[PDB]
Amino acid sequence: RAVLNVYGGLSEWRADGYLLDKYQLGKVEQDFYTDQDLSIGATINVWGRK
Amino acid sequence: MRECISIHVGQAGVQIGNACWELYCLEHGIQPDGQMPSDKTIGGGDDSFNTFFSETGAGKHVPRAVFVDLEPTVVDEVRTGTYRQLFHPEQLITGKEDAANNYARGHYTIGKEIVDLVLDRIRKLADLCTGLQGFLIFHSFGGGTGSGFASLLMERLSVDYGKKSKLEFAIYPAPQVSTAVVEPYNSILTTHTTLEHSDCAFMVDNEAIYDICRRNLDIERPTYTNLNRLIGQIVSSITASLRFDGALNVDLTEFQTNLVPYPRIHFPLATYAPVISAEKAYHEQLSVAEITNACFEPANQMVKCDPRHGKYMACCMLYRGDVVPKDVNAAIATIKTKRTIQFVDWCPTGFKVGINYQPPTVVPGGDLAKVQRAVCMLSNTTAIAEAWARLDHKFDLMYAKRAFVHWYVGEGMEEGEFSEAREDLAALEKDYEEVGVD
Amino acid sequence: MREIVHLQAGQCGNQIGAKFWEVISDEHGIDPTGTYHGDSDLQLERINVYYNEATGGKYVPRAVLVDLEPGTMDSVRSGPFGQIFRPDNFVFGQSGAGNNWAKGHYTEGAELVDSVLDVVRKEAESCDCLQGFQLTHSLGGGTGSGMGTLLISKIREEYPDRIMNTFSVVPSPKVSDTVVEPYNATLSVHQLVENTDETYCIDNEALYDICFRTLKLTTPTYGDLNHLVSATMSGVTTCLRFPGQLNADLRKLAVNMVPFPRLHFFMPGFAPLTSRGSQQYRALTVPELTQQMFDAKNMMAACDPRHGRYLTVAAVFRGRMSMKEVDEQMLNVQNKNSSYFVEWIPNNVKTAVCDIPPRGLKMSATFIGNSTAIQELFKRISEQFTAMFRRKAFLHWYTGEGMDEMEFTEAESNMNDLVSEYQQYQD
Amino acid sequence: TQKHNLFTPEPHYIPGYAGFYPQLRYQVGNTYGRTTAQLLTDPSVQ
Amino acid sequence: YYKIYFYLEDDTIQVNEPEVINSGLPQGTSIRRQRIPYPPPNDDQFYTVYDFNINISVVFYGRTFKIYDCDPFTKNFLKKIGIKLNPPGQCPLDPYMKMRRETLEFVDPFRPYQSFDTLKRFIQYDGKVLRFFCLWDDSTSLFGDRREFV
Amino acid sequence: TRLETRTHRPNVELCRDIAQYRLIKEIQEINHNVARLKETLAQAQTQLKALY
Ligand SMILES: Nc1nc2c(ncn2[C@@H]2O[C@H](COP(=O)(O)OP(=O)(O)OP(=O)(O)O)[C@@H](O)[C@H]2O)c(=O)[nH]1
Ligand SMILES: Nc1nc2c(ncn2[C@@H]2O[C@H](COP(=O)(O)OP(=O)(O)OP(=O)(O)O)[C@@H](O)[C@H]2O)c(=O)[nH]1
Repeated sequence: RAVLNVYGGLSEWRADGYLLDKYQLGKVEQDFYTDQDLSIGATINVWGRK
Repeated sequence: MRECISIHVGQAGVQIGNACWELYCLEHGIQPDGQMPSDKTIGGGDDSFNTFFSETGAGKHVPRAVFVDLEPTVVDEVRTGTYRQLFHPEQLITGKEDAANNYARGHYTIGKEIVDLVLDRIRKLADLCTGLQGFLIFHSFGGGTGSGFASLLMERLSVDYGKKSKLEFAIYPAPQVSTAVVEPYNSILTTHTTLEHSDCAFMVDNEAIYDICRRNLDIERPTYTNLNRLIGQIVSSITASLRFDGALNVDLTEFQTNLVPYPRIHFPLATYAPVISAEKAYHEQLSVAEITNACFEPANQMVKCDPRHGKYMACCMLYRGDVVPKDVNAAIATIKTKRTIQFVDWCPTGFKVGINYQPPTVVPGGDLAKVQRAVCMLSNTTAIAEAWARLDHKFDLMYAKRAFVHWYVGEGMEEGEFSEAREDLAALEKDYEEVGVD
Repeated sequence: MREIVHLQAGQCGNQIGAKFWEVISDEHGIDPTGTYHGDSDLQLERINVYYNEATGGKYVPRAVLVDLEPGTMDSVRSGPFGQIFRPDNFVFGQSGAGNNWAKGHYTEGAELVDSVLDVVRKEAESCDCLQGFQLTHSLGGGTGSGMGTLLISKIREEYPDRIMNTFSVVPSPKVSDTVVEPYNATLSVHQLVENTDETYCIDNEALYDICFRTLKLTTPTYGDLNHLVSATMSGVTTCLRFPGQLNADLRKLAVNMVPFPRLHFFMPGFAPLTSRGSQQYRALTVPELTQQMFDAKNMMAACDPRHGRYLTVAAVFRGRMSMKEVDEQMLNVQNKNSSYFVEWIPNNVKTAVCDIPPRGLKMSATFIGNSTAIQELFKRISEQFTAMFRRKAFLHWYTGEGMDEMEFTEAESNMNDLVSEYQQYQD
Repeated sequence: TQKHNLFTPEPHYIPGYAGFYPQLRYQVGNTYGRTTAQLLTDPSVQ
Repeated sequence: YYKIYFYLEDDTIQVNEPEVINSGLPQGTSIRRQRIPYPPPNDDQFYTVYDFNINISVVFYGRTFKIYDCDPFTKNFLKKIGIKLNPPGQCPLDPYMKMRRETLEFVDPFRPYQSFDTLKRFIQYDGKVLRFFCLWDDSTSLFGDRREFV
Repeated sequence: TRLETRTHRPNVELCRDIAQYRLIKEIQEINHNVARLKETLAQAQTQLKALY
């Protein structure tokens, strides 16, 4: 997620508030091995394991 | 040899410093570079250019002029113009804050911690200088910032170097056009502070220069691009005698020892008479008689005073170009015979003549015209009493009703200075009335 | 060097700042994203008065946005320039306001103040030297008054050497919306007159009139209103960031403009307004700029000074003019009506001339005036407050908050003092 | 608006100016001249 | 954008502009219902229906317009009298107007948001697993040779 | 081109003679025939309209 600001520590009613956002900057690409690329015979790298 | 030191202050100052030094460069053939074309002139630093520039062993021409300002705007602009390479870097001194039209702010709150470097620079020019005849100060009495600072630094020079002359060339507060309400305040303060350390004073007025501009240069849309150029021509005329050679030469020493009658009063007025356009000068004639009649024409001066409501006592005529003394004396004698001119008795003669055979110059991209004969007039009169009368019957009302005084009592002063200034001015009027009395 | 930090207070000031900032940025050539596009040397230099510098050429505003309603700041962030604003300066509370000035001034502001003070002093130390602060807020809106009064009060003794340029919107003399507006406005103006030095007061009735006069589209939005007011403040700020043979500093203006400590109220005025077809039916000439500037219909802040008289005026032009035309125009107005001003002071005219015309035209202007014309406005609020106070309706909330009606009495006293001194001066 | 240039090629910036030089934060170099030199050497971002 | 009405009864022309909201522009009747002469190299004759096709240009008292559309009835009457249409053209987008009302539709809120969830997919595929086998070669390293993974 | 170029005879070297006369006549006939041809084109296209 991407929180915007916290207005809680001003006082103490809950464990503070978590205002959201609407543009989600900084979402960085990390692809992951899904079910698609699976077959008998292919290449898969596993932290350096060919 | 024969050299002076130049000081400009204020956004109003760098205005006319820019214009005047740009004019300066042409006649000595100074490209914005600082080094000359093929023909060799450099040496022991000894030829005409030396009187304004100090061409070092580098070959670059480095002016003996200091530009001090408290605002980064105009100093950044001038340092980003075309002529930037010439100027000495920290001879161009800048600050970050303004006096906000407050003379007290400009003299007290900020000026203290810059005059130290000012002193540094001025004495490290004075050491190298040789004759050091005089100072050339450029400011404005209605200074938004450059008033108090200028007064303080001229006081410091008065207390440290008590031998040379001090020349002031200021845009006087316009009589009936005022850019703010602070002008009577700052003007009266600066005048009453400087009355006893100033040596010779000249005031000019933009309204009158405007009237000339659309009277005989007949262009209704000029700007400072015109006005600063004209006043720069005036200063070129007043320094030609020191610059070049001539038949008979006259020095600012004599200017001081002659044009002032007696102490306190050191406030004459100036005029360049043959301000005329290219086409006009092209297809009409020029000679001594008409230009002298013009220089006595009252509407071509630069302060709204009526000479027939005043009276003359001093005149210094500079002729620049080709003349001979015979028709000179003819014309001056004819004017003396003429009657409407009202000489005070005390001067039987009042004329000092300075002739410099070199003709004045013309600037490319300009609107002036080819000149073979030019007359510059410097006369002291009594006609300017109306100016001080105006300013006092202005300031009285504001002192009566106590407006804007909070701004000043906040920055840390009292009303003693404000009061004392008006009796100083009153002394000025009483003395002028006495000298008008025979 | 000299910079400015902006305060964007209460819901009004929030959208005011939205329009204002996008206007400044769009004139100054920065994209919505953040990657400037090289066109203009001079803006590229003087950007530092407002915008600080991140890496890569992406510019952080020096503004602080505050409000209590999270949805307001959600919408502001949703606008095309939330991405040019920072979460760092987004601070907010949880409770709705109700636009109760006592609420804004004693209970929840009492703890909301500290954090905003800490953040603003962070940025104030980050920069080098400010001249003051410009505040955008409301006096008829609850949270703006209740918070900004405390804020200005405390910053006054934080740093006693800076200019409190204040920009407060004024309720309609024909419909006050918030029924407790008399109370809010009186309480707010009580501390306004003390802390502030210069204040611009803005009423939108004239905006509606001008929408029927020159905007001429009859189907407007508060966005268009913000367009106009943002342009006006742009004009007042232009002189600093641009060259020219003029003086720019707000202090250079104020010390010239105000004669006495208790004179603070000011009248924005604008320059050529162009209609449906006046574009190709108009010649933009010095006489007509002067005329339209001085025009009464053109005036849009409070009301016609026709009933009263002027004390001081200042005008800032922006274009390739000359000094002679403005001087002769000043003489023309002076001698056309040398009666409507005050014989006390001469030369009531103040001038500035910038050489950097705005984007889209070649010469423009802006007019600010101090005239004895706000008497009717605060007189109206006087009758409002008295005619309410005679039967203390709605006062149970304020008493439950916990103050006294005596404080109200001193507020009305100070208000009547302003009335009396304006009258006693002009007459 | 309608106007002329500034920050012409490298050789520039007599020391003394206030203001923001574009991309001025790589100053391990030391002289004002070399600072400005690399600054105008680096408009390459687009 | 303008409407042109041809009255055959007297062979006259009426031009108007449709009313658009938030125009900030004058509208209503443009040039009235009269005759119109050519520009002058010659003026005694006047315009006649025999020169009107789409995607052409006209001028009327120095006001140059370009035709881009017609009506079913117009097509009927032209394929009744004889002129041949060229393929119809294209009408552009007024920039100021389009920008301003796209800004005013930008000012048309919906209060949007996005979030996430796990439970339904989690339960749908709860407690299932795929099973698959593989091999890693190791004889690259001069100590290990093989090992098997699942 | 011909009538233009035969206009730079210095002093008395211009004769306004029969060549000039007939060249003017040639200009006349060119213009007149062009007019007739354009008229004929007009009739042709109108009756083609009728054919459609
Ligand atoms: N020398 C000079 N004076 C000018 C020029 N243009 C206008 N002036 C006059 O010079 C005055 C400027 O003086 P000030 O405003 O006091 O300048 P300052 O005190 O150094 O500081 P600022 O408030 O920044 O201007 C103006 O009131 C004008 O009347 C110009 O180009 N050169
Ligand atoms: N931004 C904005 N403000 C408006 C608009 N219309 C009216 N206002 C005024 O803005 C005033 C106050 O805004 P704030 O400064 O946030 O004041 P507040 O303490 O939140 O009190 P209220 O908004 O009045 O409830 C309101 O009282 C309205 O009178 C508008 O369309 N946009």
